Amino acid sequence: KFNGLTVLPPLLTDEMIAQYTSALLAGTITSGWTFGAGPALQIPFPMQMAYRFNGIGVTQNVLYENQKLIANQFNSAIGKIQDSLSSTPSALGKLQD
Amino acid sequence: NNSIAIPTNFTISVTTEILPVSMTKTSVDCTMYICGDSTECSNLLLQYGSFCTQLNRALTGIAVEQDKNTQEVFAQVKQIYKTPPIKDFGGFNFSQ
Amino acid sequence: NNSIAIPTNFTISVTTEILPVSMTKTSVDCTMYICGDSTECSNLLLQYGSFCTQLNRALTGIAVEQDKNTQEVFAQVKQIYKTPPIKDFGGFNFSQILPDPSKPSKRSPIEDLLFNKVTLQKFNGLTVLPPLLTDEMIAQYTSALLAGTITSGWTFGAGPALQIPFPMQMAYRFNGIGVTQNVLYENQKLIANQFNSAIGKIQDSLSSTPSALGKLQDVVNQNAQALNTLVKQLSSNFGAISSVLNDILSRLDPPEAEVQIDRLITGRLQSLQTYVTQQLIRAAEIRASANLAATKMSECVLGQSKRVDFCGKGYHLMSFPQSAPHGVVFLHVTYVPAQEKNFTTAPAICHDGKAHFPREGVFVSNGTHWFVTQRNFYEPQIITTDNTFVSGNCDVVIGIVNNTVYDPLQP
Amino acid sequence: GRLQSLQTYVTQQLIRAAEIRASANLAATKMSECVLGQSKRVDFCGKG
Amino acid sequence: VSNGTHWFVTQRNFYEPQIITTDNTFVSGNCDVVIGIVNNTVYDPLQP
Amino acid sequence: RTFLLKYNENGTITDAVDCALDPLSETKCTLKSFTVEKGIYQTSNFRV
Amino acid sequence: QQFGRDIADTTDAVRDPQTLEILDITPCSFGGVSVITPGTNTSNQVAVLYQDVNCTEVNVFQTRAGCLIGAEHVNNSYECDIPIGAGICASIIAYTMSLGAENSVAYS
Ligand SMILES: *[C@@H]1O[C@H](CO)[C@@H](O)[C@H](O)[C@H]1NC(C)=O
Ligand SMILES: *[C@@H]1O[C@H](CO)[C@@H](O)[C@H](O)[C@H]1NC(C)=O
Repeated sequence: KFNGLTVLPPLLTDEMIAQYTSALLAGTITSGWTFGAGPALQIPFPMQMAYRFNGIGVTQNVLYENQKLIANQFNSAIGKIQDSLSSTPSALGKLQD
Repeated sequence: NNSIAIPTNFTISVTTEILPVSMTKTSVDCTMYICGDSTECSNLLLQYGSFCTQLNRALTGIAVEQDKNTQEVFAQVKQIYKTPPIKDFGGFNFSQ
Repeated sequence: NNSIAIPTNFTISVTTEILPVSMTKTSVDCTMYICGDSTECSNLLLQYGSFCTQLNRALTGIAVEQDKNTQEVFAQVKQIYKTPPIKDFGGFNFSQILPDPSKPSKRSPIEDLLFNKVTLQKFNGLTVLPPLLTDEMIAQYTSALLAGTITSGWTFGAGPALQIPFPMQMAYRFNGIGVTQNVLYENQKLIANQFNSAIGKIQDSLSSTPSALGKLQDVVNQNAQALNTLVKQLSSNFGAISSVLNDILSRLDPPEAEVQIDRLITGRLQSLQTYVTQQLIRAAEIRASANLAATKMSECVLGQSKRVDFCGKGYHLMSFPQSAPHGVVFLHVTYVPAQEKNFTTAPAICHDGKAHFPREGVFVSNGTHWFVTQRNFYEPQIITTDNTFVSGNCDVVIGIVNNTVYDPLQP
Repeated sequence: GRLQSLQTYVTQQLIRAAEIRASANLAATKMSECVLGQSKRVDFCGKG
Repeated sequence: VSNGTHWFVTQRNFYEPQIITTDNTFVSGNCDVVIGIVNNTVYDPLQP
Repeated sequence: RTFLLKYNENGTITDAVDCALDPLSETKCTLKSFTVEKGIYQTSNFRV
Repeated sequence: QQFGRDIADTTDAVRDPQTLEILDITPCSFGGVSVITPGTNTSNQVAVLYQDVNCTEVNVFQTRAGCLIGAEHVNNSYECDIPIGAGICASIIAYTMSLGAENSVAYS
């Protein structure tokens, strides 16, 4: 705190921002994109992933025949992301800047 | 003209994109900052006029804009959705 | 893991999106503001060089930028399209959004309400250049866009306007969001009634909510406040013996009057530069808003947008443009899912050792029978080889249920 | 001198705030078209 | 589309008329719900 | 009078423009160029 | 009260001595002078636009943008080539801009 300087606290606290991110994650995992368009329509996550595959031009059978491999790749990528974000300095450099 | 390459397999990758949404809401009072606890400097400042009330308004606009930026980026959901108690996602792991 | 929720109904909602596209094209002068009618003051200003020329050039640039913003946002049609004389649109009502002959300014009731919702300087060397596109001409551009959308869908945006039946255009817009065309035709009267009711509610929402037009009034007030503070800064002394230039020039000898005049010129030029810089920042904000409005006019009005929330909450069907003072109001007609029911769902169905997956929509079970239905509307259909495709066996899919697939060739 | 310094700091903050607003607008568009939905636009939500 | 004597099914962005068949058209509901429809023969390829 | 003089590579004044002669010459003086392209140009201010 | 002040410290009015009448002081007419030119290469012909000036201070045409001389006002509209303002664009002829050719689609 200096002479003539003050820092107003943000209206949204980090915990409330984390609650917003948690709500968005819950909606994306449970209702896919339906919660964005309107009421949250529950859908099995493999079925939502299959429709996203259909959306990117790959038939939904491709995920179902490879559901275990796809889940294994997804888990490996998510775990690798934490390691990449922890072992790489300046990865959050944009916020630090 | 008669050859195409078609992928027989795929990799599901995850990419991290970091985007700043807000900055520190710093407020500076002109009368305290340029004229420290003295009246005569404040009287000399009043000849300058609305320069620093304009500066205070600009800082206030920046702070309000930062609050609006954070709200627009994160408050895109009318209701707070809650994750199901069981993590039965067909083998996808979201614990991280 | 085996339950889906599918809406058995839908609602046609209309959302108002107000975007400022321009501001008052204000401009100031080197001497009439900084100096007044004083030759000695102008000679002292000339020692500061082309500072005021830079300020005037910047203000001229922002005025031309406001003109360009309006032209880019509204002039997106090569030719003015005129609505057909008869309003045979399959029940859909556009009287609230089409221009009316009774109004001389040729403005739709929503547009006229928008102008009457907002409420509205040039005596101290200031000037407010008139906009290149007048109120009537911006309204004519908006009317042309409305006629093009209601008569050709998005084909007029792509190129030559192709005549389209509006119920059929709305049916293909329904097909565009993953809902089969038949659902609109079976429910055309219900959709038209919902559409008309939402359009009627739009007038009530605009006229009964204060600050609804605040996004435009805010910029208008900010420009007015900036001009008011700039002309109030002339009353400031900036440490000089008096704010008025004439009296201090008259009552002071040349070698101290010039010092006082220089102090006033430094203060007034700093005020003008601060105002010009703040106007440039506000012009950048309005330029971004106008770019967003032009992008919304191209994606939502000139066509159908598949990016969610870009043209209002819900599945965007189409939209209407409306003129507003220094702004545009978009009436986004969107499809929102309605009462929904959960259904036991399976990723694939095992028949004769073969896994069948739905070509479109998903498999659902109401308890005893399985059907294939579109995701956005509950229209159950008997499982057939026509709407399902077979790949692999039943031992690979994690979720498999047993049901009979009916191929019409066998009966 | 101090008022000129404060005006400069306010101007620098305003330009930085505009850049942060542009970043936040991009983040909101990414949240809508990548998280709330699926984007067909290439490289808007990552490679691939 | 109807050129004035016969009905056909064509892509919207190019005029390539084709006979109405069961493979390019899907049946939904009945004729007493859809508004503004006309009668025609849907040639079933399997029938001949 | 204010005059816009065009110097050549030798340094001789090959051409001149009288700013107060007529609005076109005043426009040439304002743009600091003998040839002006099609467009609107604010040159000075008329006040009574 | 001897003189009237409008918002932002402007001398809007003053009561005169020996008459007590209140006289409104409207600032003397002032405005920028814009030059309409097709380019010196094309032609030396020039039109003059006095911004926010009534056609009462020295072919003429009075527009919302001000008093424009040297260009003939023409009723029929063309695509804009030189900007003037107030929906008007510009021998030199001044015309109201035509936003686009009229095309009514035969809806059915
Ligand atoms: C595809 O690649 C994955 C590793 O990313 C591997 O486990 C899998 O066996 C591969 N499948 C085929 C068909 O090559
Ligand atoms: C996800 O991984 C974590 C740690 O690797 C593990 O504790 C957890 O059980 C996993 N999730 C499930 C559903 O097994």
